[PDB]
Amino acid sequence: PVEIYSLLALCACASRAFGTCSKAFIKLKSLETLSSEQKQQYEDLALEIFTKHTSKDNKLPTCVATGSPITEYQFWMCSVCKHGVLAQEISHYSFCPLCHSPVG
Amino acid sequence: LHMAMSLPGMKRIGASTKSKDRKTEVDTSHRLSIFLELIDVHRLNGEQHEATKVLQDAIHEFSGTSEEVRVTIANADLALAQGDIERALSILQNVTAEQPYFIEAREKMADIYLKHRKDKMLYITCFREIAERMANPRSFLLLGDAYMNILEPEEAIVAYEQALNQNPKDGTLASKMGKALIKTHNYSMAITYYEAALKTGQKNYLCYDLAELLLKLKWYDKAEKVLQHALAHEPVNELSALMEDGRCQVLLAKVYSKMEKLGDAITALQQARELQARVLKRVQMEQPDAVPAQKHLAAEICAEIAKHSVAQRDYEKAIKFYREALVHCETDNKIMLELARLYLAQDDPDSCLRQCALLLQSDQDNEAATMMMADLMFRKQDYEQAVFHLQQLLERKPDNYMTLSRLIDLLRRCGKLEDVPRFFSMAEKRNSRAKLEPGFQYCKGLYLWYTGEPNDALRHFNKARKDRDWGQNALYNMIEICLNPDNETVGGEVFENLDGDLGNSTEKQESVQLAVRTAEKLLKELKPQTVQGHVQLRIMENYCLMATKQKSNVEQALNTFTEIAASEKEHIPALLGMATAYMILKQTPRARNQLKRIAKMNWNAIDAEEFEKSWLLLADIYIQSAKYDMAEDLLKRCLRHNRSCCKAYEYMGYIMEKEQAYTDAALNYEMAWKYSNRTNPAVGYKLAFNYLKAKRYVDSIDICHQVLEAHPTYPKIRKDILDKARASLR
Amino acid sequence: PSIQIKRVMTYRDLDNDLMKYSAIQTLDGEIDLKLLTKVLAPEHEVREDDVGWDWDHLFTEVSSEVLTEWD
Ligand SMILES: [Zn+2]
Repeated sequence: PVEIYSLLALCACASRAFGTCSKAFIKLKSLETLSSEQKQQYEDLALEIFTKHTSKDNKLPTCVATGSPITEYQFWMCSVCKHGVLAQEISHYSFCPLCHSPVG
Repeated sequence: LHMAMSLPGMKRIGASTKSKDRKTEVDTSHRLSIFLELIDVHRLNGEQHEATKVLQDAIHEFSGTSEEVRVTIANADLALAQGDIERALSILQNVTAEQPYFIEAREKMADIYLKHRKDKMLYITCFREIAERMANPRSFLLLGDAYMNILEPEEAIVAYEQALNQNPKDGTLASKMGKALIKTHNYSMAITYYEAALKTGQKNYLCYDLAELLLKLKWYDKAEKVLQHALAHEPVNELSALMEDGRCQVLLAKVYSKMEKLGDAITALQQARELQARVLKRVQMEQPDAVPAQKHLAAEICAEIAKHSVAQRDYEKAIKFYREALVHCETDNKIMLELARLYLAQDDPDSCLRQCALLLQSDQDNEAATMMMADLMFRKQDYEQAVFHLQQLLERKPDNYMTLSRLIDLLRRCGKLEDVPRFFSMAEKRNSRAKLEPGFQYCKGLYLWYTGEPNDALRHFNKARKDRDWGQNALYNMIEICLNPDNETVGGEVFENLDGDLGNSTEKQESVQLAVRTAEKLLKELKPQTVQGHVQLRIMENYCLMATKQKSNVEQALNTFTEIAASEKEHIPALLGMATAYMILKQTPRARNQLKRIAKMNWNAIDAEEFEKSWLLLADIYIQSAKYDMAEDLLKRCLRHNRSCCKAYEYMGYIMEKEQAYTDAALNYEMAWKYSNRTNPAVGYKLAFNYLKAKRYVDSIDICHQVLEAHPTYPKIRKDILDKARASLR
Repeated sequence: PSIQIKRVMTYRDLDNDLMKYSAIQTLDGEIDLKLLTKVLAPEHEVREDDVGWDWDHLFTEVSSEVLTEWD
C-alpha cells in the first residue's frame, strides 16, 4: 500500500488533484506498517503541501493501453490475456501490452 | 477446559441448581468464553466435527440469552472457516437490533463485505443501517471511522458533526471533532471550529488543541495569545488542572522558542517545572497510573531548560539540569547523549568518558556513544584502540554507515586508508543492494576523495546527495570538491610563484568557471534547518564568491567574514575565511597576525579541516618570509593531527630541500607523491630530482617513468633528471 | 583524455540531472517531494519494447537475472 499511495499522491500533486492528494495522505498516514519517524515525515510534508494549497478537490472493463475505461461496446480483445484494448490504440501495438502475445 | 466443564453450574445454566450460592454463579459471558476457547482449541486440533458439536451445544443452551448473538458470531466464524460466505452473511443477517452485541454482528457483516467481496457501497450501507437503527454517538462515530477507512473524508466529517450534534457537548467527542478536522487536512475550518468552541463555556483543552494547531502551521502570535489567555487561570490545586497548566506551559515555552524569546521560554519552563514538581508530589499516591508519564514529562522539561541554557551558553546550570532530568528518568538515551556532548564541550574528558561508559553498558552498539568515546580517546592519541572500537562496531553491524564514515576520517588522520576497501567487502556481503545505500555511497565517495581522485569521489557523492540525512553532507563535500579540486593552498604562494607559466592555460579558467557555476547551482539545493546551517551556508557562499576571482566579490566576502567573526566570537571558519580574504587581496601582514592568533587556539574534533587549512596557510606565510623553523613546527603539528596531508608533506620536502636534506626531502616528497595519487607532475619532478641528488639513480629513473607515463609532455624531465641519472649508472 | 576535459564532463553530467527531473521532483519549485519520489523507478526501467514474450526465452531471462541477484 505504501508504494501505491505514494505514487497516487505524487501523481495528484503533479496533476493538480489536491482532493485526491489529501485522500492519499490520509491513507498513507493511517497505514499501520509505518515507523513513527516515517509518520512524522509524512505528516510534515502533508502539512506543508496543504498549507500551500487547499485540500478540497475541484465497473466497465479497462483498456490495457491507457487505463481509460472501455466505453465502446465493440473493442479489440486479446486472444490470451482476456483484457481489451481500445479500437483507437490497437493498431499501435504489434503485441498485446498486458501479455505480449501476438495481436489479432 | 474439560475440568472447567466439571465445575458447578457449567452444564445447562438455569437447570435449577438450588445451591443457594448466588455469589459464585458462573457468569454467562465467562461460560461462553470458556466454550468459545474450547471450540477454537479443538479447531486448532483439527477436531472440526467436535468443534461443531460443541458450537451446537452452545447454541442449544444459550438460545434466548443476551450472549446468544456472540455464539452466532462464532458460528459465522465457522462459516468463514468453511469459506461459505453466503451462510455467514445470512446468519449475521438474522441478527436484529433488539438483541445485544448487534453492533459487533453488523460490524462483522461490514468486514466480510469489505474483505472478500470488496463492495464499498455495501460496506457503507452496513454502517448506515447501524447508525439509523441506533441513533447514538457511538454509531455515528463508527460510521465516520468507516468513511475514513473507505477514504471519503467529507462524508466522514459530516457523520462526525452529526455525532457531535446528537450530543451537543459530550466532552471528549468535541475534541474528536478537531482531530477529525485535523486529519482530513481541512485546517481553516478546523481553526474556525476551535475558535467557536473556545468562545463559549469550553475548558482549556480546546485551547491546547488550537495552540498546537497554530504552532503546527506557523501562526506563532495567535498561538501565544491563546496560550496566555488560557494560562491566566488561578493556580487551582486540582490535579487535572495542574497537568493541563503544565502541558500548556510547555507548549507556550516551545512557542516562545520558535519566535526567538529565550528568557520568556526559560521562565515558562521554570513555571512548568514547579507545576510538574507539585504533580510528581501528588500523583505518587493519588494516581498509580501517571507516575512514569509524569516522571518522563518532568525529565523532558528539565532537558528543555538545560538545552535553552546551552543556547544561552550557561553550561553549569545545563549540566545541573541534565543531572536532574537523568534523576527523573535514568533510561533516557538522548539526555545521556546531550550530557556527554556538553561534557566534551567543556573540555572535560573524564566526565564524558564516564557517561559514554555508562551508556555503552546500557546498550552495546549505541553508534553515537561509540562516536563520543572514540573521539575522546582519539584526543588521547590512542589511535589503535579507537580504530579497534569502530571496527568492532562495524563488523558487528556492517549496515552502519555513519560509523563507517567516522572510521574513514579516523583512518585518514591515521594514514591507514589501505584498510578501507576491505570493510566495503562485507558491507557488500550483507546486502547486494548495499552499493545503492546512500550511506555506503557517501563513505565510498569520502574514501575516494581522501585517496586523491576527486572526480570519481564526486560521482559517488552524487548518488547520496538526495538522501534525507546524507544529502546535506554530500552537498557540502561536492561544494568543497568543485570549489577547489586540486586541494592546493587557497591564497598560498610558495608554489604559485613556482607555477607562473603552468597556470596560464585557459582550460583551467574554463573548468574553474564551470565548477563555480555547478557549486552555485548546488547551493540552491541546500536547505539549512538551524542557525548553524544558515551560518555554514553563508560561509560556503562566501567561499564560492572567493573562487569566482572577482576583486569586488573577494572584498565583499572579506566584509561578510568580518561581520560573521564579529557576530560569533572565536568562530574558526569565519577567522579562516577572513584571513584567506586578507591573504588573496595581498593584505599579507594582517593575514600573518590573524594566523598567529588562530594557531594559539587548540585543535578540536569539529573544525579539523579549517585548522589544517589555517596551519598550511601560516606555513606558507612563514616560508615566504623565510621563517623555516616555526613553519616546520606548524607543519609537524598538522601532520601530527593528520597523517595524510599531502600539502604538508610537500612543504616539508621543500624545507628539507632548502637545507639539502636530500634523504628527508626525498622521503617527504615520496609520501606526498603517494598520497596525491600521482596527479601532480611537479611533485614527481621534485622527488626524482631529490633521488638524483641523493645518488639514488634507479629510484629517480622509476619516478621519472611514472611522471612521464602520467604526462608524456611534461618537459624538463627527460634531460634535467632522467638523462643525467641514466648517465651516472656506471 | 585531458584532466580538465574529465572535470568539465563530470560537471555537465552533474548539472544535467537536477534540471532533467525538476519537472516532477518538486511542486511549484519550492516544495521538495523527495519523500514521495522514492517509490518511482528509473526511466529506462519502465521502458518496454513491443517484442513477443514466449514462455521459454522469458523464463530463461528471468531465471538468469534471479540467479545473478540471488546469493
Ligand atoms: Zn493480452
